[PDB]
Amino acid sequence: NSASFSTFKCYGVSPTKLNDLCFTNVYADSFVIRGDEVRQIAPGQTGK
Amino acid sequence: DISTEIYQAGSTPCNGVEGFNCYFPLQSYGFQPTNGVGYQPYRVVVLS
Repeated sequence: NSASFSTFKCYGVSPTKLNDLCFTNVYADSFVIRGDEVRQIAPGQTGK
Repeated sequence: DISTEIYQAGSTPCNGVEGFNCYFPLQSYGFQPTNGVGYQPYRVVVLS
């Protein structure tokens, strides 16, 4: 419900519903990605 | 349901034109012969 984020996409569960199911062991880590892969980065990549 | 109504995904409501946290509920399937199994569409007929 913040006004500082534009793109929110989720597959495991709807972000709205969080009281019923409870997340466990959530981790955040910084990575290095260039500016040319703004939307070309996704899980399961078999390119160069 | 047949309506191209932008979803009010975010807390702030948006009307007329999609704005912040406003997304189109409908997207299609990227069908491709190279697409892996499971993603392939199955035609279903339901009789009542």
